[PDB]
Amino acid sequence: VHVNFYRNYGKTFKKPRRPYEKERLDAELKLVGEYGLRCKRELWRVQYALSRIRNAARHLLTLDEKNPRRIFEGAALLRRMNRYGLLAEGQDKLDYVLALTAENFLARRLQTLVFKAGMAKSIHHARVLIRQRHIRVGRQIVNVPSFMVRVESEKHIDFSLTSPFGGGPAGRVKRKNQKKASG
Amino acid sequence: ARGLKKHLKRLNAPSHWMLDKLGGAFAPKPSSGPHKARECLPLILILRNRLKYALTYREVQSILMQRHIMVDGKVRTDKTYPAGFMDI
Amino acid sequence: AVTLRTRKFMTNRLLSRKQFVLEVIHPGRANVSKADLKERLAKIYEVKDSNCIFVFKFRTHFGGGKSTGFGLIYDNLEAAKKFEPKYRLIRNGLATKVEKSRKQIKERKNRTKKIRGVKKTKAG
Amino acid sequence: GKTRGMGAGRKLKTHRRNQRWADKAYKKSHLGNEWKKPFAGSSHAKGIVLEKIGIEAKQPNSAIRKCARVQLVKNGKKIAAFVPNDGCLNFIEENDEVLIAGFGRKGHAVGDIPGVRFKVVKVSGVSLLALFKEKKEKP
Amino acid sequence: SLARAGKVRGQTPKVAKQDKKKQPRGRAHKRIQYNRRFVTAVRGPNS
RNA sequence: UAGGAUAGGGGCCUACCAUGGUGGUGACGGGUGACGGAGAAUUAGGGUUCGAUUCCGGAGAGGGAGCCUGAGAAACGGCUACCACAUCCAAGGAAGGCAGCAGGCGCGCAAAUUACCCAAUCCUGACACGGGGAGGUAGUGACAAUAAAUAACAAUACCGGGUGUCUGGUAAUUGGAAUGAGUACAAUCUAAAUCCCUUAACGAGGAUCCAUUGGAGGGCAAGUCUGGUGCCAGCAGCCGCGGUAAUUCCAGCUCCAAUAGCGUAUAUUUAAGUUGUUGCAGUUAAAAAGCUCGUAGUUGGACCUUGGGCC
Ligand SMILES: [K+]
Ligand SMILES: [K+]
Ligand SMILES: [Mg+2]
Ligand SMILES: [Mg+2]
Ligand SMILES: [Mg+2]
Ligand SMILES: [Mg+2]
Ligand SMILES: [Mg+2]
Ligand SMILES: [Mg+2]
Ligand SMILES: [Mg+2]
Ligand SMILES: [Mg+2]
Ligand SMILES: [Mg+2]
Ligand SMILES: [Mg+2]
Ligand SMILES: [Mg+2]
Ligand SMILES: [Mg+2]
Ligand SMILES: [Mg+2]
Ligand SMILES: [Mg+2]
Ligand SMILES: [Mg+2]
Ligand SMILES: [Mg+2]
Ligand SMILES: [Mg+2]
Ligand SMILES: [Mg+2]
Ligand SMILES: [Mg+2]
Ligand SMILES: [Mg+2]
Ligand SMILES: [Mg+2]
Repeated sequence: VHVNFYRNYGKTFKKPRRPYEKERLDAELKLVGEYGLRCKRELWRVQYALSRIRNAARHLLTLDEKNPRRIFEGAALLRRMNRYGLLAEGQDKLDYVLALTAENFLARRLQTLVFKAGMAKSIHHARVLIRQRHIRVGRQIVNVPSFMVRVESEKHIDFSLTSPFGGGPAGRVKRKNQKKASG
Repeated sequence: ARGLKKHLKRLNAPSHWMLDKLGGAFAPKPSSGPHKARECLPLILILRNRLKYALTYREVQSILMQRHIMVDGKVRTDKTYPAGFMDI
Repeated sequence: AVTLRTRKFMTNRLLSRKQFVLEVIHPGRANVSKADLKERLAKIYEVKDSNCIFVFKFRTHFGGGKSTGFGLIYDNLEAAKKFEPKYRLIRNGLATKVEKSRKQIKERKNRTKKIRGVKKTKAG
Repeated sequence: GKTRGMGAGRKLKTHRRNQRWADKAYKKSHLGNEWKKPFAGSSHAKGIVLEKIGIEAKQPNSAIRKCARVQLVKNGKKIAAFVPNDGCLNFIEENDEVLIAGFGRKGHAVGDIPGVRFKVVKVSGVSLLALFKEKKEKP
Repeated sequence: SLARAGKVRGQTPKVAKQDKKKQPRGRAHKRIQYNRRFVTAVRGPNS
């Protein structure tokens, strides 16, 4: 026996049924363009996660109100949404979470928040800065642009101490230029 | 098949032994004893996995051989002795 | 500077030691060597010698500036050489490494299991 | 029409069991004849090029399709395999080593080629695509 | 008759590949696609 | 019924007796490219297909049979015999069982190292201590799967939208900064090594540190551009294209889709309300038996506690 065989594993995107449709292609390209993504997979996985959440919520809403197997996970789902900055404080019902959409999720990505916090000149500059180890959430360096930030950590994104943009020594380009100008 | 089995697979262990699935291929088979081997907590799962006294299947022995464990008013050395309910 | 923080501390009287999870905050350096860390642990825990301290299973956190591992402190060196695996004694120079091959030993065992008597050792 | 009694489960089950046989796909799969085909339920096969032939395309088309008569090594059956990608008949020689695959319609003739259900995929351990694009040379 | 196999490909004229700058890859390729189709698109892409 | 045998019940076997036992609610027999299950894929629901493989149960050690020891075996990394292979040999004899690990031949469309270690999980022995191809570790690995680089910004030149200013877009143009792929002290990892994580020093401008796979008539997103061929060569899953002006073949440019993934072949889930219990059909499209009777099956009129509170 190999114990490593017991590790669960799964897939995170689905691909569309009809591959060549003009309106869907333009919609997806529009979203990719101003959300600074890399391919249609980065958006298909967000759609997949949102579909799972919506299916769970719809299954919950089909049950009777006085059913504990509705109350408990309804509270849990609303707690997760209010924790991730998706649902507002004025939407505390299971019906509002059915109205969620993909741009709600894409608005909470670390790249999107870095761009909207004024730290990046553009949403592509934000992704470049994230992947170059210049951004720390709380105290932890993050170099994953898909990092979904929570509300309590929204006030801690800042350039890292090691980063030249957060008080670090000059990079090899600047140091090479100083070496050239030294002699 | 032709006789008794001396091995217990981790996935076949009792549920109340909350054992990490990727911790190994085998679980400690409880020895023959007072309790039914499915409602028992072997000594290996006491000095380990419940107390941090021992870290491996090498220091449970290193402290049983010192005769440091006295279950039900008697020193016991078998690391898979089945302490099963209300045993002191 | 470098700071050390011990968590999940426990005085194991059964094995006569103290075990803890050790966290090193080391900004400005890649890591802290176990040799450079044993003296710090001794100076902050008042251990007369430097051999009863065993630090292992270290790991640097992603991003850097932090490391964690496990540590053990022994009341006596004689108690230390009674409970640890030999390899940890080797790491601190408290034992000697024996150079041997398992397959060679199995070769010899199979070869000499056919001879009966004191002549087994004669087949060298 | 249908038997709607609550006690009529056996009648419905037996009727459906009998009537599944009129299905073309079900009868194809559950008759067991798929094992008597040359591939014997295999995706690909291997063979020896017996000869190089051409077949006139069916009407209203007019062309000569460069096929190849080959013999499978797993059961000895002789089949004709298409050779696509113009100029790829030159790569095939006599008594040569080829890997054959189905043509695409699951045991049905594809295109205007009369009675050809296989296409040559590899020759002498090299793909026809690599030779056609000059990525590889025949050994 | 198999003597005419590989006729047109063998007898076609040969023109070498051109030389050009490499296109952006990954995120930048989608960036330029979005710019070409939404930003500066104020009717065929290969007219 | 009475014994025999077994650890023990029992036609399990023996003597005697009786004629019973199963079957259209499918016995008996045949096929299975059939080990059974937990489960897998696809799933509006119902469903269809698969289930050799790491968990549970069973069976086997080339094929059958018989048995010793032992608490436990009809054991094969135990014996005895026969059949089939096959190994030395001094030709009198002797020894065999990889469906264990690694490896070889063969078969094939189809599957990796004759490596290290008991450090972990556990098991076994007289035993804290030996041993463990169980198990773990490294090697090969685009089976499958996760995250994710291949550039970002400014100026200048050119061109747009809200005479003018701003906004926005392209240039093997000009600048600077940023960084990891790579290399490498070092420490850490590890039973010992290695990978990762961390990090001195070096490391990007055509940032050559050069993205690919399929297509561009329709289905189906993208060319009635240019050159070649001329019902030939070929393309084409289907419809179809090529007979001197080819939007479909052979190539260049341009463009499109997915993108470190894509194409092709088989099997089967959806699509399929084209298997229809949910939920299909039967005048003419395929499909009411020539007609009636008829047992099993399926299906069968109405009628019998309500006031009565309390609660
Ligand atoms: K009996
Ligand atoms: K025994
Ligand atoms: Mg077994
Ligand atoms: Mg009897
Ligand atoms: Mg009799
Ligand atoms: Mg079978
Ligand atoms: Mg099975
Ligand atoms: Mg296997
Ligand atoms: Mg099994
Ligand atoms: Mg057996
Ligand atoms: Mg065999
Ligand atoms: Mg046997
Ligand atoms: Mg064997
Ligand atoms: Mg065996
Ligand atoms: Mg393979
Ligand atoms: Mg073309
Ligand atoms: Mg179109
Ligand atoms: Mg033309
Ligand atoms: Mg119909
Ligand atoms: Mg008619
Ligand atoms: Mg009719
Ligand atoms: Mg009639
Ligand atoms: Mg009635």
